[PDB]
Amino acid sequence: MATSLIEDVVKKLSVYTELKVKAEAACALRDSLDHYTAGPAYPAFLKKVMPVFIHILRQQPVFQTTGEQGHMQKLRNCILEILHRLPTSQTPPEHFEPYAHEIVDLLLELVRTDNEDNVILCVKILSDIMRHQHKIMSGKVQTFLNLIQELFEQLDKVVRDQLDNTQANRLLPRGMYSFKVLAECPIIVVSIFQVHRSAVTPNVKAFVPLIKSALLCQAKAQDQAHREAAARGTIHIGVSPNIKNRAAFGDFITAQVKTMSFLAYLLRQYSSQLSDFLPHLPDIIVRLLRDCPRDKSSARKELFVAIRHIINFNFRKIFLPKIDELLDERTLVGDGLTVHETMRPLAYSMLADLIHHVRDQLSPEQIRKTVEVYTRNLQDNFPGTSFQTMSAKLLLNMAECIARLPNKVDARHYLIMILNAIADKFAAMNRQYPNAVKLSKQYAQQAAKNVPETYLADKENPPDWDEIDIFNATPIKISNPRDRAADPVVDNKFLFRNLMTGLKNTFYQLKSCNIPGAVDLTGAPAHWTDVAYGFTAEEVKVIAKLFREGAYVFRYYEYMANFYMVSSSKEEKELLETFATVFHCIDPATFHEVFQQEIPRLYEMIHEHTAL
Amino acid sequence: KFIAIINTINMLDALCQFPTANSQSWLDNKEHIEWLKTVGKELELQQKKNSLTPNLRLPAHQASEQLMNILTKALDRNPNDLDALFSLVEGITSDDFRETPALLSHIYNKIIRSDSIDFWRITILRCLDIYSGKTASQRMKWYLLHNIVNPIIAMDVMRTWDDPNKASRLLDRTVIDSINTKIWKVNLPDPQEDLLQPRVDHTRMEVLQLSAMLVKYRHALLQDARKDFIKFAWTYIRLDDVINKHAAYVVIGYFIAHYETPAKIVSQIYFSLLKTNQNEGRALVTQALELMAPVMPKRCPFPPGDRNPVWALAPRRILAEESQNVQQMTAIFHYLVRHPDLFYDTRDKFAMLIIQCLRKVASPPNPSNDNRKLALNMMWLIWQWEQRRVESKLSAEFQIPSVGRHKMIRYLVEFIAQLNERYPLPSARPELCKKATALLYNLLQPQYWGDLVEEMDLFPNVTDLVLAGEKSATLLSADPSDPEKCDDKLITSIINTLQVVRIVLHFKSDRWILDNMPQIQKILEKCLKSANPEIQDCLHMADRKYDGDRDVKPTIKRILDAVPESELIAWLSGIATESMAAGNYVSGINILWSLGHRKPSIIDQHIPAIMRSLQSKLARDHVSHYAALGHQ
Repeated sequence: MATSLIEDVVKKLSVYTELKVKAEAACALRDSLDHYTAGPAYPAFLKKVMPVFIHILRQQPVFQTTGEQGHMQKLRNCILEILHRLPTSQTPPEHFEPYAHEIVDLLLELVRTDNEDNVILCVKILSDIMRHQHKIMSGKVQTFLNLIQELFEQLDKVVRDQLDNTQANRLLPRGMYSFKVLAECPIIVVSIFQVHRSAVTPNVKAFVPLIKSALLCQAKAQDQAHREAAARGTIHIGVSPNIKNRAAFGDFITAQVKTMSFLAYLLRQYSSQLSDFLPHLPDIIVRLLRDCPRDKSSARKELFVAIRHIINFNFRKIFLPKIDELLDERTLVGDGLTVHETMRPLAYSMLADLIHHVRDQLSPEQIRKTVEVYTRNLQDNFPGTSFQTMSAKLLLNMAECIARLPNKVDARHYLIMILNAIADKFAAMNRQYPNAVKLSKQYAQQAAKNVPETYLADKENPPDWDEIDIFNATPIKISNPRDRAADPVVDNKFLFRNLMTGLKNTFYQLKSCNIPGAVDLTGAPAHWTDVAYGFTAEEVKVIAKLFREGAYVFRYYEYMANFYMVSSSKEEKELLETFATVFHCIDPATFHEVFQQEIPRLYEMIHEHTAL
Repeated sequence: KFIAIINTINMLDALCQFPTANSQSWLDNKEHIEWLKTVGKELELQQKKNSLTPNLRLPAHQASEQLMNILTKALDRNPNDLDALFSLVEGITSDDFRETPALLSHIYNKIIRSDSIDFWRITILRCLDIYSGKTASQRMKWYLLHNIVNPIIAMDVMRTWDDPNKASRLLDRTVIDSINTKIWKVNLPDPQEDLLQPRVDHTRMEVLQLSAMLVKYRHALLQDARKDFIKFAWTYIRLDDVINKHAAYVVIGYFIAHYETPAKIVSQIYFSLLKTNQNEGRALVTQALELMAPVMPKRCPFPPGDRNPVWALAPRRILAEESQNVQQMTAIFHYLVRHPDLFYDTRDKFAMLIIQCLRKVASPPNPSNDNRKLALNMMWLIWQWEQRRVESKLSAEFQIPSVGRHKMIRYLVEFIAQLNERYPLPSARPELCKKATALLYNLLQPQYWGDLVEEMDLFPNVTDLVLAGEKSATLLSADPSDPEKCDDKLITSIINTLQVVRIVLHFKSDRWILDNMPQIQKILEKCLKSANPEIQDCLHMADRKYDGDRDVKPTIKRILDAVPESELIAWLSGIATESMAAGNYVSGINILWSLGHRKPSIIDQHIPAIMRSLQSKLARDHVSHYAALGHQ
């Protein structure tokens, strides 16, 4: 404990080498506070360190960060860190309560006057003090509210200075003119609102114009780039090359998305006040999605969560005109590798939810584009199956709304296209059977071994690869299958079950699209009156391919009396019955001409899977 | 015109479905292929817009597939003509045609499976030439690297896994020099400005994958290019893309594990890896750390007699600095759990941290499975350290204070009590729990912390709230048939708590049990009267099969043996009498079994009740059921 005493006396008698030693000792004390944070000596250290910190902090701000300037900057930083790191909880034996006014006032003045690296820490410390020392402090929150309102007011002017009116040796701007500090405001404001509830009613009204103005802000270069792209008929995505400071633009976009998240949070209860601002919201959302730099994946994820939150509050009806724009992949995702590799399922799931909740008022073009996009999504080669299942279930749900279009030609075409997509997926699944079996066996053996896995060439593991594997044989792994704990056979069976269950509903919806008077039905059996009619030669091919590919996927479930449950299982038998039932719903002539052609291939297939 | 195009495509496709006629020679002509490509592009453009009559949509959709198949069939003849292949790939990656599995199915089975080291080097060199040029867009370069170059090298690696240190006759000096000069030696004048193009990150990832594969599988061939490889990998560290940055870290880790590097770079990379906070690319960070860790003692030697390595002090510093963010702590603990031997020496600066942070990692209210697993793994790491210490001593060592041991024991007891999975028992109606119980048993051994059990009570708060609580008492005393009073979680908690008290009492002394009898009676009276077979199974049964290779005596037998050769015997006899009177045979028969095994002289006054039960209910139902089965 002699080190602390000697450091304290040295600091007291103070009022490069000396400054270096003082800073080193102070930051070592900050590190070792863990051994001193708990105990009844907190008042002594607090009172013996407050005067020196107050005296030192009163000095003029320092912009330079070299030599003595950098040393004193680090000294101040690692001295201020104690207050945030200190356990300032509201516990009964708290000793910091009676001495908060002077310190919080000085910190507020510093925030008003200090630089970014200092003001950010100062506001964090102010928030942590606010969360705890509100018991006697509660008489001065008005100053903080006014300060944050002034920051929001001056956000526009600082943006104008940065863009319109515009490391060691760099001059540090004042904290009032930074975007990083601005982006931190919303969370602190939310925490302050949560803490106290007696000074909230007027502040919402005060902020509403400010948040509206903040969201309406825009940059001239990006605006003109968008306008010229629209004039050319295309869409501009990314950051305009004319921008001179890309980091500033990225921070500005981050602040904008943080403000959007704050608006979404406020919308939970005070939607009545934002009813005037609602109409322009989708345009701002689309512009933010288009303007987000491809490097900032976290900001895009936050924007996606904010969009989901706004959607779930039954404010979805205002998104209809922009659904067509939201369906483009350039606007939704962009060109970044991280986004395309990690966040595609989330974006497409939220878009699917929005579309499903509004399906009853979709124009034909929107239906066509959605069918195109999600048929493309179903055929994706994502490692898992949840993405494909989501796409398939959306298509199945949209079948009913497709069947209600005024034009029956388009409805029949779209339903046939969905059936074609399902047949293609069946063929793709058939292509992967041996690889799935091999991978299941290998994973079972690896799990049995129970040995830690090394990413090193090992002679005990010969590299067996085939058509499917050889294209994914590189060493770097983005996501290990071990964490997922997935077996390809099980996932394929799950997807197969879902698609087979949906087939019947799709066929039923198709049954009620017959073009009146297209084909004469003067005399038909009572068993053949409600079936689908009017297939051309190109649709019989789709039906035959559907049967051919579907029948061959039952290998995944691997004499015939089977009086007791043997060979096949109950699930397989019910799936087979469901598959067979689907073909009762078409023209008898089509049935004849399909199965006449298909019987020999079915005969061949039975020799490899006797349950057929 | 589009009807004519569709009909022509249909006829030409039909003409090539029976290749066993040597009639495919019309596919050798080039002008026909150019005309086909032109008409195909026209039709594809018409389909892209909705500018076709509604009568020709499906026919055109099928015509596109037929045309792609025709082009692939033409490509199949003369597989060595790479100009045709590159033109087709340019068309496909430029959004002019629609892809079909045939192109990849031909690339495989013609190029990748080629049975000649010739035509592999030429293909790789041509692909690298295209990549080096500034004309082949970005998707074409990615396609080539992903689908031709890397698979060829993988096939070469697979085909030469032989004992006699077989070399790679494919990877000659020319190939290595070309790769180095075209990728590694290329010091970009402004690579940060190269990002202005789209889709460049994917090809950057492809080149990173190629470099990583080379280092992993043919490390012996990079002796003259070690320096250039290090410079290239260090340069790629600056990319703004998270995935690219972590892939570069993985490449650096591979080189470090396979080559000698100055300790400064290794320490810098270690500090950068341990300081990462972004949740994205956690697996890449894990892979890099696993690659780097095993070679730390060799890469960063420390003076003999020193037990504070820099590579060991770095995690301590990061934990101290970033103790506020929970993700940092979780990541460092995940790293630490995997390497017990490495930190065996420096445990003196981590045991207390782990013990105090165990509560932080997992919270009583509702933690996730991963948090519970991590906490259990931390406790297992401490157990491994202690076991290693004791084994080394047997064949001034740092020891935890009694406060830490006490706190860890309380946390473990609460964790076991509040766990989700249920203890396996024979009476159960038709891993974490087993591991936790085994750890608890192992810790309390005499040579181990077992010396702390003398002053350890029965954890009054948890034991009371989970056994003597009114809700617990009424649920346990309720009818097992009713699902309303069959809350699975509560019964699981009771079973786990009973196992805990059994284990602790197994290690207690006779004097302590004798003195504290009334507390034990208060804690066990409610459960001893239960009609649930599983509670009685916990109380009376002790089987090696379900105890995980442990010899722990039943709690009832333990307390009965504690009695000198009393009040406990009379009290148990009273419970047995009151249970048998009401017809609750599950409790009475089990208690009487225990009592008789203790001292037979107590069953003389109970013989009539046992006989009455046998002739009334049990045997009657047994024989009646078997008679019914025979009749059926």
